[PDB]
Amino acid sequence: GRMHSAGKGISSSAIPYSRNAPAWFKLSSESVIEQIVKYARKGLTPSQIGVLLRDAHGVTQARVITGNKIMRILKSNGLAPEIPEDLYYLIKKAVSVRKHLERNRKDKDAKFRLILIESRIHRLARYYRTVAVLPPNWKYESATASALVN
Amino acid sequence: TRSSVLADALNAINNAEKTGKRQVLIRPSSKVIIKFLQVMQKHGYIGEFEYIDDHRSGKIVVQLNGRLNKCGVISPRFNVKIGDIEKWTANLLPARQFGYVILTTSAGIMDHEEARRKHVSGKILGFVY
Amino acid sequence: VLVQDLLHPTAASEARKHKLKTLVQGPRSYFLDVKCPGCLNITTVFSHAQTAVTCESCSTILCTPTGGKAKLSEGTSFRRK
Amino acid sequence: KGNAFKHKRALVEHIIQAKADAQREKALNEEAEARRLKNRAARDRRAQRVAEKRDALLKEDA
Amino acid sequence: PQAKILSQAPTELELQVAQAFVELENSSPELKAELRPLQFKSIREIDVAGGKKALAIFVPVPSLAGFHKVQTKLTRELEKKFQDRHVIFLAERRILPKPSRTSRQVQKRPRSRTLTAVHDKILEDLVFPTEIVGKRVRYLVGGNKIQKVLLDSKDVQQIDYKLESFQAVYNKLTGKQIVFEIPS
RNA sequence: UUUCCAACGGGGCCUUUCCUUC
Ligand SMILES: [Mg+2]
Ligand SMILES: [Mg+2]
Ligand SMILES: [Mg+2]
Ligand SMILES: [Mg+2]
Ligand SMILES: [Mg+2]
Ligand SMILES: [Mg+2]
Ligand SMILES: [Mg+2]
Ligand SMILES: [Zn+2]
Repeated sequence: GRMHSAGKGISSSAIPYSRNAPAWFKLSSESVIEQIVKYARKGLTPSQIGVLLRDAHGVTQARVITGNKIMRILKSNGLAPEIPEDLYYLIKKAVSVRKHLERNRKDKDAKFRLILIESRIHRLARYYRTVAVLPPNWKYESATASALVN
Repeated sequence: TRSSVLADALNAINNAEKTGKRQVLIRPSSKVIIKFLQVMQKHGYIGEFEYIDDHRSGKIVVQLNGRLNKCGVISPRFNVKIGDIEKWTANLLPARQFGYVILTTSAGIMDHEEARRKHVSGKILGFVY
Repeated sequence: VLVQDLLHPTAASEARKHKLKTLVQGPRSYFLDVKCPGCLNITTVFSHAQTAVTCESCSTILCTPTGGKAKLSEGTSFRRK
Repeated sequence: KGNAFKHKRALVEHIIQAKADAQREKALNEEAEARRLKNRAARDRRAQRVAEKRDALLKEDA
Repeated sequence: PQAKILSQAPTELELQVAQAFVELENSSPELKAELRPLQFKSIREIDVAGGKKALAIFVPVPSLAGFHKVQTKLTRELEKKFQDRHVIFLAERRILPKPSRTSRQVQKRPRSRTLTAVHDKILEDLVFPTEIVGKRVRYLVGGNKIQKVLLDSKDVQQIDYKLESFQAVYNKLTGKQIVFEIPS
């Protein structure tokens, strides 16, 4: 566990055995799919959507109430971003990492950290390349990635 | 990361009997875990095991008795040509008279005697005695 | 120890274990319905907050986040379900 | 300004073939976007007649 | 409105119950018009613990959405209006085969068309709005298999008597034994 | 030698079931 450090720490969400229900939940497939699409037009990521909707509204999970995961919804309604949002925060970080090495080159730990992050990015992409969510030949690079995330 | 789960069971098995326990909680099980334990409980080396359903891959509680010296798993599943079943029994089994090498053949998971009668061959899986 | 019923473990001991370490795992967080008597209808909230929740109309508060369960702000009521 | 153009004749033939792969790129992105848009009719039409026959084999048996 | 709701030519019970719906139909606005859109394909009759044979109604399964909205009120009038009978609502599902080697490629297969997923919707249909909160399977030292299907809490009254019919109902469909249980 | 007896394999049927196709 934890490829990129030594921590073995187990943490995660515990899914309820209940694949239907709350049943104290009312609403409807129409109600959330509209709450979903109305946030995803506001700029929110499929993670912050199920995040905000879980605490502010009742949504335990949007896959029990609606038959599809918060990403497949954004896709069929045409909100699906160019790059996955995991892969996006990675590239977004490496940018804020590399930006800091350019301003201070005397930090080697950073130079280390930048290696780990980039090592992750390139391997994630390589998967997304295999099942064709990214174009075969899609690659990360330091020049185009600063622009790519912004 | 977990590699052969068949072995992560037969291990929690071989650590219950020696420690003297009458039962164990094995995880995740499998189609093949079930069919190992089935050829096992069939010759009596264990009692009844009960598939519990987590919503993911499963657990099992196996009630075992006393009679099982070792139930082993052969990690590379070697190709056994039906001359070589003899040599697989002659190696890891305590005698000719009992004990069972359990392989996989096209005809499904079974012990090497039910192989010798049905006359099919295949990839070895493990053994029990 | 040396024989026990694993299939049918005590709910006393089962309630103490970790949420991954129960027989079939289940979450230990809950949901609740909160009131601010100024507003006549309730919002459903998640026991563990993160995002600091507000009710339907007015801008007030409900809870504030921490590591664990949401800390509800001052005079409030919570039914659980 | 770099090399890879050996003379006029090549530079043209490059340009010749660059506008040809920019059309095959345009024509395929218009025609397969005609495949998507116009199968969205056959979804709204076949979802209509199960919503039109939904009130039709309801109302007419009254 | 007699054989319309039948959705098939035969037979007798399918008529009787088809007649039974229409006797529950004209009660005017909320006791009809939400009961009319529903239909059923067929009915089968099989035995039960109470000596009262079971009446199992098949459903095309778009339609389990509305039937579930009624159900309890309906199966209360069906077991009353047709009594000495146990009335349950099953949904007809496809069950596609697992392709063989020598077999030639067909359209792929969804997993909800799979023999095992189907029998796991059968147990989900035979029981109703209580829930299924867990499962187990004992493999008896005889080599037998017996499925312990655990149920929930509230409203559970409605199937209380219906326990030993589902086991039989499901054993006429499948070839596998069922038992139930509740919390402690 | 059939009948009885169990035993061990083989094959084929029905159950929502390609074993391609006229
Ligand atoms: Mg770990
Ligand atoms: Mg590592
Ligand atoms: Mg964490
Ligand atoms: Mg495997
Ligand atoms: Mg183990
Ligand atoms: Mg399993
Ligand atoms: Mg023991
Ligand atoms: Zn408020």
